[PDB]
Parts: sequence; C-alpha cells; structure tokens
Amino acid sequence: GLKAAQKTLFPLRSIDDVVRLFAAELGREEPDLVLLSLVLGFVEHFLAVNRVGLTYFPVADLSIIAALYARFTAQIRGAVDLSLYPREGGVSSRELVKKVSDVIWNSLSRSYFKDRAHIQSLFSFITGTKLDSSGVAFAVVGACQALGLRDVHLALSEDHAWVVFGPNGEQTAEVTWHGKGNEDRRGQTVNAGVAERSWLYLKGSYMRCDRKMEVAFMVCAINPSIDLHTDSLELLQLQQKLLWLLYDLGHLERYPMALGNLADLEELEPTPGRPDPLTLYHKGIASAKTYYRDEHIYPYMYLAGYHCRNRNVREALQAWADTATVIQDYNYCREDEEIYKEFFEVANDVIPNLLKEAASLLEAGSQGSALQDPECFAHLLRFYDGICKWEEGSPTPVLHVGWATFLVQSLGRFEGQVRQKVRIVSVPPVLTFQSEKMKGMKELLVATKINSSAIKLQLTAQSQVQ
Ligand SMILES: N#Cc1ccc(OCCCN2CCC([C@@](O)(c3ccccc3)C3CCCC3)CC2)cc1
Repeated sequence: GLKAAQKTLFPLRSIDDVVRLFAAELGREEPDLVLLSLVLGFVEHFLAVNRVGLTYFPVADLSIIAALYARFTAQIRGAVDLSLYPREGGVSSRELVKKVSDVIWNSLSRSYFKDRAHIQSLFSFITGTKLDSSGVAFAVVGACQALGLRDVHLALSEDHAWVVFGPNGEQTAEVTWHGKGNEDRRGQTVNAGVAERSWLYLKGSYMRCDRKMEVAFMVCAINPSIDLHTDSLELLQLQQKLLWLLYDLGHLERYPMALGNLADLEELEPTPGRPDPLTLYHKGIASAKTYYRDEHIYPYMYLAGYHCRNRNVREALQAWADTATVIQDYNYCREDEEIYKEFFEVANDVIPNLLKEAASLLEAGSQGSALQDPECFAHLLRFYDGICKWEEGSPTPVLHVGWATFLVQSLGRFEGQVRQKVRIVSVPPVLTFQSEKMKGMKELLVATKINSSAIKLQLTAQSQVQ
C-alpha cells in the first residue's frame, strides 16, 4: 500500500526504531522488500553519502518514505501490464520475469561507475537511477513482490545473483550482468554454468532465498563506508543489530556469508553475551556443509582472514588449505576471475607477508612457531595441492611462473628438518596429494636446499630451459 500497520512505526528516529521496523516486517506473512530497502537506502545515504546536518540519526518520516515507495510502485505497475502475462498456478512465466528485468534495466542511467559504493538499494534506484549488479537482481525481486508474484525469489552464488521462479520454484533466469566485458545472458537459465562446474554457479549449490533470506541479503548489502579510511559507526551498529535480529529468528541458518559478515562485525565491536567471532565463522562453515554440500569458498576465507588478522598462522594456513580443498572440485572457467584473484592474493601476497614476519619472530626466538611446525608446512602444501587440482581439466590454466617464485620462497621459510617430518602418503603429520603437479614435486619438498628451477618446472609444466 503501504498498509496502515506498516505505517504506525514512523517516524524512525534511531537505529533501534529501524530494527523495530524490520522486526515488525519479519513477523508478517511477506516482509515488504521495497519498504525495507528504501528505508535502509535512505538511512545509508544520510549516514554515509551525505552527513551534512547530521546530529544523531537521519529521521525517516513517513511522508518521505511513502513518496519514495509510491515512486517505485508507480514505475513498476505502469510499465508491467500483468494482463499480458497470464499466471497459471500462482506462478510466473519466463516472459514476465524478463519484462520486469527489462523495466529495471531500462530505467538505469546509460553511463556510470557500476562499482561505486552505495548504489545497492532501491533508494539509489529511485533517486540516482543507479544500481550495482546484484542490486538489479534484488530490484527485480522487489518489483515482482510489488506486483504480487510470490514465486519470484533471489538466487545467490558467491559472486553473482539471479532469480528463481515458476512451477515449484524450479526455473532460473538471469536478470542482471556479471563482471565486465561478459555479454549478458538476461532471460536465459543458469544450466550451462551449473553443468560446466564453474565456481560462479557453485555446481548448483547456490542459495535459493525465501523472503526472509532476501531481507538478510539487503542487510549484508548495507555499506558503512564513508571513505577509504572511515566507516559510519551508526551503520555498522545498525547492520550488526539487524544481523542479530535475523540470526535469532533463524533466518541466517542457510546463509553462510551473512554469518561471516556478522562475525567480522563482532570482531570489530563485540556484543556482550553473544557468541565469539570464531564460533560464528564455524557456524558459517557448518551452514555451507549442511545446506550447500560444502561447495562454498568464502566460509573458509572468512575464517582464514580472522586468523590472519590475529596472527594465528597455523589456523590461517589450515583454513586456506580448506579453501583449496573446496576449489579443487571445480573447473576454472571464464567468469570465475574473482576467485582466481582471491587465491592469487593469498598465495602471492598474504601468505608471503605472514611467513616473512614469522621468520623475523623465529630469529627473535619465538617458541611454537608455525615455521617449526610440520603441520603448518602440510597446510601450505595442501593449499597448493587444491589449486593445482582445480587447474586439472579446466578450460583455462591457473598457474604460471609468477606463482612459482612465491612458492619457492614460502617453502624456503621452513627449514629442511621441519619439511622432512611431513609424511606424504599415496592413494593407495601425513598428507595425501590429489594433484599430479604436487605428486611429482614430493621429492623436491624435502631437500635442504630447495631446487628452485626444478620446482618452477613442475608447477608451470614448462617443458624446456634456456
Ligand atoms: N583471507 C581472506 C579473505 C578473503 C576474502 C574475504 O571475503 C569476504 C567478503 C566476501 N564477499 C562476497 C561477495 C559479497 C557480495 O558482493 C555478493 C554476494 C553474493 C552475490 C553477489 C555479490 C555482496 C553481498 C551483499 C551485497 C553484495 C560481499 C562479500 C574474506 C577473507
């Protein structure tokens, strides 16, 4: 409408008033996505984009939120004539979904930086005619709800978004773009992507949201950044309380990334009486294991990041090894570049810098160093093993000589007497390698003096020398 009951909480004068609105909406049949996204975008705008005049919290008046809401619903209802797309069965058709997609897409400014902060909400759509990639998918779902299309829902992989709809929720449709320089496939299914076993489509173990998970997504999408080195305390606190509200009601049960985002917020500013960040990261991993066949990479990356920030080197190495153990059962495809970048940065910047400090500290006389622990060496090896296995059978390679230099350097941070204590066992501290690259390397991993050239040859499969 809005409906009279959704209006009684206004004006919203504080973070806790916003939380009350979310709690009210979540206690309804169908939480109103359009309402909730407009409200979050309004409060983010005036807490992060333009704080001129700010004295405590940007008061969200009904009259303002209602006009924005009428702007959206009028644009959608005026442009989508439902009479042209009859619904057999309380479910939508592909043509109708495509039409809603076209409507949102065609409303967007023709040229803008698609990567800016704060263009994720319906507030940005209405006031700036700008949305980021997943923001367009969310807007399509909001628009569908506003039209009464109960069956259309958000689907999320770790780096892309689209919709599901139709008989039993079984149809997929692309509704937004992915990446840059990939021709879009808007209107099509995601079955080619699932079938090629790319990371982008998670071998089909992607999230299929209900309305409550869609609210969780908009909460994760809050962006507290004011600039490069400055976050809004107000938005961090709002995001955190909203995530706890969603947690308590059970709606983060099937959402690993949201649990990782909540753990990150708790690391930054812990809520008394709540679970530790670690407990939360592990719940993230448990959710991925329970609902998505343990096919998600970020639950382990979140955990590794925490361990890396706190210099638990052994635990960070184990969590990164576990990331590699997930990626190994994917094919590296065109459009998976975001995950290559994450692995590249870990291998080639983060781990070398961690091990460099570990080596200084060891010279200083640290006891129980990761560099003296052959289980740490084993995690390092398992990490490279899964990246090598990932590459096997993929339609493009992963490894090149730029990776070999870092490999050699990281191996050399462990003394030969530490490296020799890892037992590498065949199928069909002990480690088994899955990749042919690392199996051929086993001989080289123990020498007192690492044979650098030979390692390079083995990792890149370079056939010849100068
Ligand atoms: N070591 C280490 C490490 C590395 C990366 C890392 O990344 C955590 C952030 C993961 N990132 C996933 C994509 C995600 C997102 O960009 C996204 C998620 C799902 C589909 C599309 C986009 C947003 C979710 C809310 C709005 C979009 C933002 C969070 C953490 C630790």
